[PDB]
Amino acid sequence: GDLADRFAELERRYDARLGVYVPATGTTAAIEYRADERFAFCSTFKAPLVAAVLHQNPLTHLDKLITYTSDDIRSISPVAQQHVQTGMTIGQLCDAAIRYSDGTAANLLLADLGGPGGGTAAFTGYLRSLGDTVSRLDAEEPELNRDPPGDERNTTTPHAIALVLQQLVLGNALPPDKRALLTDWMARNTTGAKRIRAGFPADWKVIDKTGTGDYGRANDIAVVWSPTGVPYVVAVMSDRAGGGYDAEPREALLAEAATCVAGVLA
Ligand SMILES: *C(=O)/C=C/N[C@@H](C(=O)O)C(C)(C)S(=O)O
Repeated sequence: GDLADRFAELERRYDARLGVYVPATGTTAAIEYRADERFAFCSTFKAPLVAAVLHQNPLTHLDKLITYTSDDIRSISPVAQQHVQTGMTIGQLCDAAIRYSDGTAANLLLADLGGPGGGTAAFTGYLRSLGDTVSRLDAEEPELNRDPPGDERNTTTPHAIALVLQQLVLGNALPPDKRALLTDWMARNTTGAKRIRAGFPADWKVIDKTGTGDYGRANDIAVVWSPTGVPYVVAVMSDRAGGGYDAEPREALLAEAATCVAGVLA
């Protein structure tokens, strides 16, 4: 048969555009579907953002206390809005940014990278350093989730983001100790149970970072491990450009796409 047909059938059924990339491995071919089309990052950028902060600092930096006010809560911040009085360490912010997709935490981590545009230029530079000539981040939370479909700002490609995550989690872009921190935060993500996780059998490990936004945007990037401990990177991205800015994102589309991918990999 042809996996591409079955992805196209998902697009028809969900009235959505779907993007998939699984890098080839020692024993498997790549899986690609619209893998070089652009899709908005949404909150999926927070995994490589945490990697950028890790990369650029000794681990003692994770204890640096960042202070902020209620006026800094400008996006959905489940953790940060309950710590305005005490503030949050860079480590706590990393934790929140990944595991709770904390917007304010992401904005504070961007500010930590520093430079023009509140850290957005710095973030894009980190991606360039990892060989990503495609992806760009141009806005903070929450604006980065809400560009129209035709806007290249704040976009990546399944192919590009997959190769970034491969390096970070399974490669040598980070030293082992920084890598383990990123891996753990993603492994204990709380937002992802209905996406790639829901497409893989329960004896597979899944670590992930979700993203959600306007025009029906639903993304998930994961690293999965087979029951024998063989790893693969899975990037799935979707949107519904024809359904209006308020089109409903479809978690089940990512879960079904992931099921298709598990069938190939198992
Ligand atoms: C991260 O992926 C997304 C954060 N926020 C978005 C979401 O759908 O959760 C929005 C579009 C609501 S954000 O307020 O722009």
